[PDB]
Amino acid sequence: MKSSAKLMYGPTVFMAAMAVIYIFATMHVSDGGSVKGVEWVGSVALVLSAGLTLMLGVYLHFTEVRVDVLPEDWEEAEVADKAGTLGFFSPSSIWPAAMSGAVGFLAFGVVYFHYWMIAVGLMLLIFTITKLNLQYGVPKEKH
Amino acid sequence: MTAVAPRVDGHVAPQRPEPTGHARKGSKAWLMMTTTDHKQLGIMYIIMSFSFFFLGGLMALLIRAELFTPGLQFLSNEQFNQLFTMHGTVMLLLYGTPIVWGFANYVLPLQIGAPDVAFPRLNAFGFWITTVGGVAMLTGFLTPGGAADFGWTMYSPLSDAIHSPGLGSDMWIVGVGATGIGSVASAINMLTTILCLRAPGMTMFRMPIFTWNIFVVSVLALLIFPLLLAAALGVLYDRKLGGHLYDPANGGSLLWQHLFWFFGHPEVYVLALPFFGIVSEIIPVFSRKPMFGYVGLIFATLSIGALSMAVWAHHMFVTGAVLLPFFSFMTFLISVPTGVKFFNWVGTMWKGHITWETPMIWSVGFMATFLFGGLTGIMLASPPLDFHLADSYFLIAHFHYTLFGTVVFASCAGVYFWFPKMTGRMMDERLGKIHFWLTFVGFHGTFLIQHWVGNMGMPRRYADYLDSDGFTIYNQISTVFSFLLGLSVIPFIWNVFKSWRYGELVTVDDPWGYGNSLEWATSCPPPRHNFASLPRIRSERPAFELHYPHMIERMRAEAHTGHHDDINAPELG
Amino acid sequence: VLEHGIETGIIKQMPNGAFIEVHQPLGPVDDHGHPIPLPYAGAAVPKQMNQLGY
Amino acid sequence: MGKSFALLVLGAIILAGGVWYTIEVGYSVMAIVAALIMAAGGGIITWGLAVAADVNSPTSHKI
Amino acid sequence: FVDPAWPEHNPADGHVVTELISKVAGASSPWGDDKEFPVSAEETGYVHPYTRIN
Amino acid sequence: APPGGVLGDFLRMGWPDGITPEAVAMGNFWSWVWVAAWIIGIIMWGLFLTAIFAWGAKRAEKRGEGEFPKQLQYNVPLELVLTIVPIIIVMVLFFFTVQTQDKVTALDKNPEVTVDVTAYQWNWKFGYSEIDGSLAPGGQDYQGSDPERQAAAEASKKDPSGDNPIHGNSKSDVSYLEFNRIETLGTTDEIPVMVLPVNTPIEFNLASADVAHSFWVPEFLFKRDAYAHPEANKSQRVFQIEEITEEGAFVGRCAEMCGTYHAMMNFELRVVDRDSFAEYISFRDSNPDATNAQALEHIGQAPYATSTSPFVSDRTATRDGENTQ
Amino acid sequence: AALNRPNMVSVGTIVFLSQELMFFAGLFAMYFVSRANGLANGSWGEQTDHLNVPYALLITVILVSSSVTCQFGVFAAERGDVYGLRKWFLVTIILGSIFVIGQGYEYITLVGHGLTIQSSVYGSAFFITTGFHALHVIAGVMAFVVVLMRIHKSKFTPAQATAAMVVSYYWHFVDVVWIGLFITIYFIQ
Ligand code: HAS
Ligand code: HAS
Ligand SMILES: CCCCCCCCCCCCCC(=O)O[C@H](COC(=O)CCCCCCCCCCC)COP(=O)(O)O
Ligand SMILES: CCCCCCCCCCCCCC(=O)O[C@H](COC(=O)CCCCCCCCCCC)COP(=O)(O)O
Ligand SMILES: CCCCCCCCCCCCC
Ligand SMILES: CCCCCCCCCCCCC
Ligand SMILES: [Ca+2]
Ligand SMILES: [Cu+2]
Ligand SMILES: [Cu+2]
Ligand SMILES: [Cu+2]
Ligand SMILES: [Mg+2]
Repeated sequence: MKSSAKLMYGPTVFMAAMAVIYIFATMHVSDGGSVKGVEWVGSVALVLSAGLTLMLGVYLHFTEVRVDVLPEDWEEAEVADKAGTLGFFSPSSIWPAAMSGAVGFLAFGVVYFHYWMIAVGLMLLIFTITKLNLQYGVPKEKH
Repeated sequence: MTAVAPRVDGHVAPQRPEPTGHARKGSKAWLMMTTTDHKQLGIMYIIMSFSFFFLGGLMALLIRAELFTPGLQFLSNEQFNQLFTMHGTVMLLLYGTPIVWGFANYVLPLQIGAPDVAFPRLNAFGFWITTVGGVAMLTGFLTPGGAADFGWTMYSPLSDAIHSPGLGSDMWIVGVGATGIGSVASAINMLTTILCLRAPGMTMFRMPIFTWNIFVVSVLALLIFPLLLAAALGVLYDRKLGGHLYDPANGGSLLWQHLFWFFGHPEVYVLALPFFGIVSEIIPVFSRKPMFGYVGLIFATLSIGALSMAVWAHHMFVTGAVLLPFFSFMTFLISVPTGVKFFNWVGTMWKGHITWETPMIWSVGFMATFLFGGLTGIMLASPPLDFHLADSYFLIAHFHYTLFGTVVFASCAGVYFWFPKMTGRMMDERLGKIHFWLTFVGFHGTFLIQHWVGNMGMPRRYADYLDSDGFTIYNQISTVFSFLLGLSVIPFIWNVFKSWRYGELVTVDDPWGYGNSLEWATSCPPPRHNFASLPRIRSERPAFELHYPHMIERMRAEAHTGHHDDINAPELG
Repeated sequence: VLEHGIETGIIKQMPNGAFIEVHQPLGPVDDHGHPIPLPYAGAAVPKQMNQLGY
Repeated sequence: MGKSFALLVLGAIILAGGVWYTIEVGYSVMAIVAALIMAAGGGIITWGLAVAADVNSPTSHKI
Repeated sequence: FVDPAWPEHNPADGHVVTELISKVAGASSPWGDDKEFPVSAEETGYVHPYTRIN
Repeated sequence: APPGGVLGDFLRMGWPDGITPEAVAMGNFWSWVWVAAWIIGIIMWGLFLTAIFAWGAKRAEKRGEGEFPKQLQYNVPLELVLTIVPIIIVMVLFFFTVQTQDKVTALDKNPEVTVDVTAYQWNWKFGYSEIDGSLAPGGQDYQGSDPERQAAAEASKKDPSGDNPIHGNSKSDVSYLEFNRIETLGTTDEIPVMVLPVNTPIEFNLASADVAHSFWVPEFLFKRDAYAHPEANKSQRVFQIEEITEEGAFVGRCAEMCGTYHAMMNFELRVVDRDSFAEYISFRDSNPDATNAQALEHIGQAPYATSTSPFVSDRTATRDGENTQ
Repeated sequence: AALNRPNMVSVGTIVFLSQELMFFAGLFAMYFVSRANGLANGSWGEQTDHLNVPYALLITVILVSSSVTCQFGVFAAERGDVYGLRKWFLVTIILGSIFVIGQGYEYITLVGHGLTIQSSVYGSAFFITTGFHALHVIAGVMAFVVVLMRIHKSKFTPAQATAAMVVSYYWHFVDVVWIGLFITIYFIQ
């Protein structure tokens, strides 16, 4: 991610430059095919659109400073250099499906605008998110 | 240096896992409910996408049948209006966006040399939320009133508590919101696997064009989908409660239009870059030539990343509320990187050895289509030309050369290409060619003359027209060829079903012969962890050098235009 | 689970580059992992490593 | 080549039938049925052409 | 105070986990990253239940 | 300046000949743009075809080739020449774009007649707001606004009972609308006809009662969205034309999704002689109880729309293609 | 050495927080558009007389305080201190649950003297922006509680430490959004 943190500056500076052009060009140019005055949707959502790229770019930049030369980031690396452990990946879980079902229940709750359905769907969602996180933590059954 | 390992006696082979023909009872039922394997998830993610394709395309036929002749033969105004709303929605958000992540879930971990995705339980949630959103959105048809009937853009104040009442319009909003969570849940872990989980020696610039495209799309989908969710939840807040945010008396119409099109065109380009990548995978393998201008492609894709954000109000030239010069010019720019990456394809095929299998046929039948689609795109990008063409029927023809271009031709190309990888079996060539020719003639027939009618004064969302308009012969031709386009899926479905359980067995880890991507260095299908062994990655084509060692010196010596004089340079320390 | 063992979430990379998942046998192994398959017993088999109090 | 020409002729006759059938049923519901007829005809013609263009440059051999 | 389960590491020129860096490429194992698997079937404390029906 | 005859006809792709100088300019621009687009397309397609007929697998077998021929990947010299060319093309195209778009979007054409277009669900309503003293009833510049009928709308701004949510104004503030004396109202079974003079600068003032509609005249080669409260939306509700050159009846359609009967709100433009139009205005001004059809008959015109017919409202009719009235 | 490398979960959470910021881009857009044409006819001034600026500062400092305590909790997780994490997370939960009650009380005292959703454009825009933030704060509090009950069952390895660090990321984002939202509503007017 040495180069990943860098390539975000491209879009960041581009969108920052376009946002400032947009604000100044929309509030001071009368075209005849529109009216004069700053547009408050293309300005806020394009200033803050550059914000996303800047955030991710800066975070990855700070992160990449304090990382050693990884084999994946090394041009002439042997396959045997990463020989070790790649951390912990969940093999299986039923909870993603359940919590999709829970968001579906809340969705229809909001559609029909039934208070009980919204309330149940909200707490049916908290439960499933909780169970997703506590999946590998459920203690050995104490008698 | 290279550190040649000692020849160990006894090493025979990996297990070479069995193809998909032989499955026992219960082997898949509960596995799919709880799976966190990106392979099976991707398979079911593509299948579901195509199911929605067939379902959403049936609506297009009903629309197209009604337009055969003047007068309302079987369909009403209300039913016709809610039939293009749901057709344009199911095809863009229930087939388009998912099919993007299906090719992402399957081959992106396989292309960078990863064992799995970063968040296996999260993309498993991304599949289940999208399907739920889809089912929720379509529940509108099961209400007496019907589904949403405002288009796929839900303009204001046509889409408020006053106008368009009924629960279908809420279902549409909520379903769109839910399917948009699946896109961001998938973009999170298509972006962090690229960063973190990569094979030894696979630098960022060793990754294929496909993964670069999904990289750019991921960062591009993170800033558009939340915005749509915010806008749609603003409308729901207006409808369900008594909010006044979207009243015409304070923007409202224009507010929504800006808010929508700001994600309207970024979602459009989330449907194009991955399929440009798919095509960028297929062309080099069938031409026995490397991807011409690899870094050129990188820069082109990166340009479309940033430029696509500054062009959103070119969708609203006739509103008389936007700065015409700003959006007109910005749109003219976004054609330049596309032109670049489009010349790169020609460069790749240039003086190559082309074998015409189904993937290459599809890919070439793509460029010819999307080219004309994009050509009539710069037409609409000029306001003097867009005044006549906006909200009209020439527009309809335009975004069917680009949508049916990318998301259909390149998607099908990807299916034929990766089928041996995904299943260990190969698709029938004759049936594939039949499918291509049907879906090609049947498409150009139904959409070419569509241009002509739009210019002579037929607007888009019209249930009916008069005989004294001249739009009779054209509608007739379009309907005939559309019914032909609808039949093209018959060979496709038969091919996929038959070849899944009876297709020819793949006995080599690279059936297409000259594959140059990390997926072609593994068994078909891969063994549950993507790799029973990992090669040395020294370029963007690690599988090619793996299979063809005798030419490793040839592909370096003549890769550049000339003045290449490093083969005679002294060694470093 | 009885044939191969509990699927632990430890995706190790072998020196050759093969990604392998660590399996925890519930029974005796023969020579080099590959646990002797335990016959079904009509009871609930553990599926996670937290069910063994790890 | 064998299958091809048969498919072309069958498609052609069906398409001609459809084109003729449209003219009677003016602007009724049956115009849709006639559209389906011509679509099937055209489909068969293109199927014949596709099989013709496959036995010319085949990519799969019979074992 | 330092948790018993915390990996035995030198608190000098080395930190096991901070805000943004770690020692693995992926999620840390919830059963201790320093735990060597697999283990003998005895340590699991799983009792294969012999059952006979009829 | 269209290129030639039949070729020029082909390049239009059914684009109407255009009855306005604005339309003529747009038509010319369109023709030339298509000339260039066709060329570029031909080149791109030509390369795609040569990829089939020239660069093949066992095409390159007669010459004892083999595989992996000339495995080039980076033509840097021909890489910075194919980026620049599209840039130049788009810049030269944008110049003409901005040049052409200035004609239509100009608001300094000194109109001699203003029409208040009012789009509602689902029809149109025209009213003659201002008319120049030349082609006026008496000679004094016609001033078409209703004293008490407009002031009643201006008074709808505040709800007498507490209801001013939208920036201290009534939710249903219908005051942006303009009510006139001479008004043509379109019924579900009578197509509204707007009568205009020839060789005269007309201005159009667009607003909507409820929802967004679109004033599209295919012969104008132009459309514009009419928005409820156009000022708040910051949309220019006014557009002008230099003149209309042709005489006759021209269709107009709503080119913006607006509820169910969207396909069924069509209007007509009847462009008539200058003097004739003046006479029309005189007749309808001195006869406020008369109807538009009677006024049209007064000047020897067809009383009803000739380029359009009303739709039959019966749902379960029209099955046999008889949808006209 | 062990060849240290980026925290995968932290990078995943930062990429999630970026998208959540664009969620509020929509809300801010809606607020600013309604503000623009509210100032036009001099109606905005009348509506912002319903704001309790002093009261909105006390809750601000409460939320900032919660953030600082949260960071203290995370400082305790790097070192494997279970109890340091446990204590500061509880104080953050308490501090963050009185913000919601405080914010909720403001709503109750605001609808009492005129300002509702169905009363003005200002009212609708005020409640959309502040309402969604309140939902996010509730979600953050629930995240804290689930982390607290996660380290009650598991053995507190670096896995639990990582979970705590990412939840802190979410909390920091939420309070930063509040900081940006308070200036917009109560200061800029
Ligand atoms: C995935 C499918 C799609 C892609 C990709 C796409 C990108 C473009 N689109 Fe689009 N689009 C429009 C035009 C363009 C242009 C200029 C590009 C660009 O991406 C085009 C890229 C350029 C090329 C692909 C050309 C490459 C070919 C060569 C050879 C390279 C060199 C060419 C040069 C230098 C040009 C010189 C050529 C000459 C003839 C001088 C316009 C109007 O300007 C509207 C709104 C209309 C309205 O007013 O409502 C619109 C909106 C849509 C909608 C919905 C519209 C709605 O109202 O709901 C869809 C479904 C869609 C499809 C797609 N669109 N588009
Ligand atoms: C990738 C995205 C898209 C594809 C693919 C697509 C395919 C077609 N479209 Fe389209 N489209 C139109 C014509 C066609 C035709 C003839 C096809 C063809 O590709 C047709 C494909 C048909 C099929 C592929 C059907 C095969 C199915 C068969 C033969 C039987 C299925 C049987 C069963 C039992 C179903 C299986 C069920 C299960 C549950 C498994 C027309 C006009 O006739 C309009 C404008 C309407 C208007 O007036 O504005 C239009 C409008 C749109 C819009 C704008 C929506 C709006 O204005 O609100 C979008 C975004 C869009 C995208 C797409 N469109 N199209
Ligand atoms: C097991 C089979 C049951 C047989 C039911 C037959 C199916 C018909 C069902 C009709 C449902 C009507 C729903 C409805 O109209 O909603 C409401 C009317 O009925 C109800 O309130 C449903 C109450 C159901 C219990 C939910 C309690 C939630 C608290 C959970 C705490 C643990 C109307 O909406 P509202 O109350 O205003 O929010
Ligand atoms: C649709 C989701 C939008 C969520 C925005 C959150 C808005 C917060 C409401 C604050 C109350 C404002 C005061 C008020 O006017 O109160 C009342 C009106 O507002 C309400 O009833 C509050 C609605 C409750 C929000 C529902 C939560 C949605 C769950 C999310 C699942 C997606 C006053 O009623 P009254 O005019 O006196 O009759
Ligand atoms: C690239 C085309 C942008 C549209 C015109 C830009 C106008 C420049 C605004 C300068 C205003 C000075 C305050
Ligand atoms: C009078 C002109 C002021 C223009 C200010 C533009 C600000 C837009 C970005 C706001 C970002 C808020 C998060
Ligand atoms: Ca009809
Ligand atoms: Cu666009
Ligand atoms: Cu209309
Ligand atoms: Cu309309
Ligand atoms: Mg429009």
